[PDB]
Amino acid sequence: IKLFLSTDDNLDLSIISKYLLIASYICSYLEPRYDASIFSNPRYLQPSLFAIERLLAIFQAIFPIMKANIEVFQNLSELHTLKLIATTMNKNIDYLSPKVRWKVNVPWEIIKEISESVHFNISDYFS
Amino acid sequence: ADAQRSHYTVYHIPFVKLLSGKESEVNVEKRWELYHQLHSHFHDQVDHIIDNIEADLKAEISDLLYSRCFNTIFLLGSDSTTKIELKDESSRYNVLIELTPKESPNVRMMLRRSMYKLYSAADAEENDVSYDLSLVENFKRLFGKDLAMVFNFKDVDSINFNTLDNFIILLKSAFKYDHVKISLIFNINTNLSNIEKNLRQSTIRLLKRNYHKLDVSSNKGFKYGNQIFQSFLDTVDGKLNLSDRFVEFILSKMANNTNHNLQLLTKMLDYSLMSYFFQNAFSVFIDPVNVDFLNDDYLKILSRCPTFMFFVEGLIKQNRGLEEFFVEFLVRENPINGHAKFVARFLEEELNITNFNLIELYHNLLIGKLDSYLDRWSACKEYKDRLHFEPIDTIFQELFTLDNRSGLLTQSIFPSYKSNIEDNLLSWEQVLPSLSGDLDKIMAPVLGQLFKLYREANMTINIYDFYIAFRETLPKEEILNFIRKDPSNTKLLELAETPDAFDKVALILFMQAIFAFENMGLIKFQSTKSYDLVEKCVWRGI
Amino acid sequence: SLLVKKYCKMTTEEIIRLCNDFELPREVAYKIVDEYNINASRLVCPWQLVCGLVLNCTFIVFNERRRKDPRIDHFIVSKMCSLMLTSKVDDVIECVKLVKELIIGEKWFRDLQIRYYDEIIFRKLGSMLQTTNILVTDDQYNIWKKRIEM
Amino acid sequence: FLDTFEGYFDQRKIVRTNAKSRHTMSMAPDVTREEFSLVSNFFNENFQKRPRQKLFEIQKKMFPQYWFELTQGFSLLFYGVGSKRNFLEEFAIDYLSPKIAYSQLNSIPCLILNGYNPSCNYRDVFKEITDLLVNHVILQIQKMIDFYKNQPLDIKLILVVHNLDGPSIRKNTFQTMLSFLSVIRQIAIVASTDHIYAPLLWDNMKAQNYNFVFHDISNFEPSTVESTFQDVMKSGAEGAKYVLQSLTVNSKKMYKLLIETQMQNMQRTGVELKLFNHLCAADFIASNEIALRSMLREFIEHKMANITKNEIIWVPYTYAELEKLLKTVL
Amino acid sequence: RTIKLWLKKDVKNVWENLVQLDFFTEKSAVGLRDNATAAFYASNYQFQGTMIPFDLRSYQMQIILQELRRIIPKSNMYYSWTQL
DNA sequence: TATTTAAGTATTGTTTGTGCACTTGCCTGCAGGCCTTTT
DNA sequence: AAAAGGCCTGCAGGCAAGTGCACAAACAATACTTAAATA
Repeated sequence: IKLFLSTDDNLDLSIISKYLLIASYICSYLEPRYDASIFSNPRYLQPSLFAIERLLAIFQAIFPIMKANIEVFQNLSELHTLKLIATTMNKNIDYLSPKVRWKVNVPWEIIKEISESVHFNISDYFS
Repeated sequence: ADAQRSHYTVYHIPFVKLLSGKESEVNVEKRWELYHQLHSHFHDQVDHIIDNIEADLKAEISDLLYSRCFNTIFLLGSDSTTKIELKDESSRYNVLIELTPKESPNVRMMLRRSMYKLYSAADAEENDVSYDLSLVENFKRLFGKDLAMVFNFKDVDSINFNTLDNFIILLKSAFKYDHVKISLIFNINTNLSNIEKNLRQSTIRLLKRNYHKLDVSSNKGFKYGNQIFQSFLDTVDGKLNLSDRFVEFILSKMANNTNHNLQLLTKMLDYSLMSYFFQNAFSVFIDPVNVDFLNDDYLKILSRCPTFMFFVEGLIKQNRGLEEFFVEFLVRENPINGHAKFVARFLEEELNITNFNLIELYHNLLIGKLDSYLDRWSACKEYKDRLHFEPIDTIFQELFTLDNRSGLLTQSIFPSYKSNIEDNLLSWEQVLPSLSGDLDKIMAPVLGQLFKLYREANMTINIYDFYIAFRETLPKEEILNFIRKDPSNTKLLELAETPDAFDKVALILFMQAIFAFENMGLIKFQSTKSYDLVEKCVWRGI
Repeated sequence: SLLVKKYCKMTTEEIIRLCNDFELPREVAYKIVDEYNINASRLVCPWQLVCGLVLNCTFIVFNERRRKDPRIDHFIVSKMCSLMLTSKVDDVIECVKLVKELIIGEKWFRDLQIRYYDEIIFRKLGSMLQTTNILVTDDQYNIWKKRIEM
Repeated sequence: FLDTFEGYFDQRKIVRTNAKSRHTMSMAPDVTREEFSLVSNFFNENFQKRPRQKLFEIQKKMFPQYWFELTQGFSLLFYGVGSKRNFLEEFAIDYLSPKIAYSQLNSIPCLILNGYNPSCNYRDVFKEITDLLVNHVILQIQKMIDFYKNQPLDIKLILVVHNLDGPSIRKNTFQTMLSFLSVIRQIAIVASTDHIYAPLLWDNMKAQNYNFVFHDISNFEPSTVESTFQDVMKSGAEGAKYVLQSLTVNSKKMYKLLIETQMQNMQRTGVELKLFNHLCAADFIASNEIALRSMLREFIEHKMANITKNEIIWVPYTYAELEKLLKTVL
Repeated sequence: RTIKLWLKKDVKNVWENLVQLDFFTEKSAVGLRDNATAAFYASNYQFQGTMIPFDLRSYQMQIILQELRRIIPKSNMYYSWTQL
């Protein structure tokens, strides 16, 4: 009975890398004009583009008891290699350009299991 | 001139003297040779481990490659840096084709580059033909042997999925030749779930006929990482020990990396040994032969030890004697590194526990919490008292150890790159020495004063109002008196005679500091043909 | 003991009277009081920060009398024990070693050691020959060697 | 709030429209290019020259420590406030080249890379490496990594890349080209970053191959070499004087009447289309009415009389520097 | 008021089958170019719909609900959900 | 008969272009609330 | 005093001034294969 009820389908992330995807999901699905009232369905559409300094502000607030050293930028550069966060350019990208913005590139189901492993409430920010 | 051109080409020991400049010259020469003994012995075992990683990787791949569908092999955690060597079986020619995301711009260039390497490899072993699928079909009529193409897609996460999907369907038509077998190899660096949503339904079901998983990351099960940490402890057995703060900083840095954490561990282990042979003057007492070389300066340093102060404090509560007490107290091997090797070889052989790391196991033995780590597996319950060991706090143990406390290892490999720029610009009194002497002590520099007003501002700053704020801070009587102190330049005295001299000098220094801030990423301009508003992109503290 | 009390409502004339007992001028006394006003919260015991700040500036100001007479260091410790109603000598050493780390990177602490840069120039430059805060200072070991001889 | 994450959300409030200012570059004094360089070169060699020279002598003692890191395979990456051009050319030549050549027994050649120049291609840099060591560029470095592994550890080429934050170096095509060369134990990599987003360029796969070592050396350099590559002085005060000089005598009289009429009430909106024809009725300058298009298409090419019909024209130029233009044309 | 409710992992195959059958067109998509000049420039440029996942791709219906009610008989059980 | 590179096809790259998105000014549209009558 | 008749004024009806910013194509001139002169 297990061969007809289903199709049988077809056939280790870092701590800093896990928290960086959480702050990137907020900056890409929420307006930055009301950010001074929480830290101080939009998920059904395309995510919005944000800035680098806007991402580190929320990432530092949601991080448990940290300045922005080279370890934070190292996990952020690796987050773009795995195609987990999109930008404005595909080939020959310039990270030092001030006009190139960053945006999230993961669905809601993927970002839900990541926040559940670090015991972070990610569903209350959009309720 | 080289200063106006673009780019031009221009075609006994580094160990300084210690002991406050009173160290002899015979001690600096032996310190360079003593460091090379531990540097060559550590790299000899590391190079053997690196060569052993590719040895087991080439055997595991070949065991799954040869033992009407595609032979998909997913290499989870591979940075496309492994050289795959195929076998040389008779009556069958194997060709390994490596595809890179840079050399694959479209579908037409994917088949043309794959056919060039196939025709070049088959001709070098034993008439011009087209570079298309006709060569694969006519491979038996032009050579006489079978075909076994092994495609190795380098960096799958860096290539476009719209082009890779068309290449798999194009290669599916080669199954009706009864002599052509294609085996695809993917080097996934993220997850198996991210590469499935970017493909069509006809591609997932086709590759699922014979797909296998082969996870080989930099720390797959913490197996290769245990051999690197063990090699660093064998060369210091009985000579140098580790502290509780050094193992914590190692685990905090290796946890951030994933795809390349093995090379990062060797960088921290080699940097700690370099600072010990350059700062600590007690490195000459490691060898049992260079022990008699003692003086009045060496005895005054070992007396300022925190562990030695406790031993002399309890003796009174209950220079000849101090020399014999220091030499006859270093012959002990100190079982602090050999005990960790016995525990690591007892769980992997007897208990068959391979999902353990030697870095975290060594940190529990130093603080005395080994029972709080072995109980997480629920397997060595009866062997709790057998592997019980307590660290012995020996005297003068910090003079021959690798401990990080003053921020030396932090401000070297993993420093605060963003915080150092904002701290040195705002707090300029910590870098510049508080010793044209009147202007240097009454007027702030252009680089330091511009960062002060830049932080105390909103997101939208106006350049017309920022220049007035910077000009009001600089004195008028000290600026005009400093520019007139150069009587050799006749053009500097003519500009100062004009009434608008103070308004022109401040504008020149302001334009030089504004463009210097844009090259570093502090400010941001709006339009291109405007140059009227500036934004903020760097916040001090975050 | 006064160091075991948590959350003590200290006034403005308490730190002034405690600083006058150790013979301190008005210049170094106002800097200790101003340090408590900015750090009113984020603390466990207010007596641990006041005692650690007064004794830290005593060795810097009275540095000329400690080198000539070793009994000055042994006497300045027993005086603070009677005011804090404590009898353990380890609590005084543990209090002056925690406040010194928080005041090692300020502006008023730098000018006090100059009037009464060589070490801060190696930490920012990333030098491997900087003074590590692990071993005991050379000026501190000479005092303990003379205290056990009397 | 100013510091920490609380300072980011507090300094970005919604500014009202009436609270904003309307100050432009009209009230600021105008400067030329000749007086801009004379003052810059004077302040960079006399202002704080003693503290800058004393601080440079302190960092000079770290020269043997920098050479000790390059011999173990650790690449150097300097950073801080200001430029590090004078600190790299004085160390990688007057200290690194004589010490290496005298420890492995001519000097060691050093390839200086100009990262600040936007015209730094990836095919011209690799041409000098092959000629001194003896995508086809990436495949050539991969063949030299395994070949130099069996060779003994001996530094033969020093790579002194200047400014690791320019537009040419930040490209992904050039970054991976230099990281693969840094794995070779026989090539020394000495770079210098200036942007605040330096670690964002390299990831985990690039940091292991680079093996960079940070060294903060904030010398507060004014950066005079890299400042001559951008338009620092950046509608043409001095450029408009050369246009009227090359024109005829009658062409200068047409622009003189337009300036006097526009600068009469700076609140006059400007000179109307038919208003310019009324000036010709009192001064025989042009021919008739159809000849107005022959002179209107020439003034708009040199950016001197912009049109803004709500024909009322108005050039975006204040009357502060426009008064001096009447004396030159007179 | 029993139809087997399929999981989200099974509708992906049905979603991709309706796209190939000309039913779901991409939003603001040109499609087939006129001449061979515009066909080469469009292949070298990576569209935004290929980088985003399949569950966030904006699509368009090739047939409105008013036309589906006319080509569906009354015997089908899905006729009550075509009026809105 | 094969090294010499000019010039060739094939192809890269960033440039401005404009279709289209978004904010927030404004009374005025409108409805919860106040006043009046009454035991 | 309080529910029952009229009508006063807070909240926000509504969209257009204008900047914003993702879209597409020929754009500039990359790197590369080609053919032909040469010893």
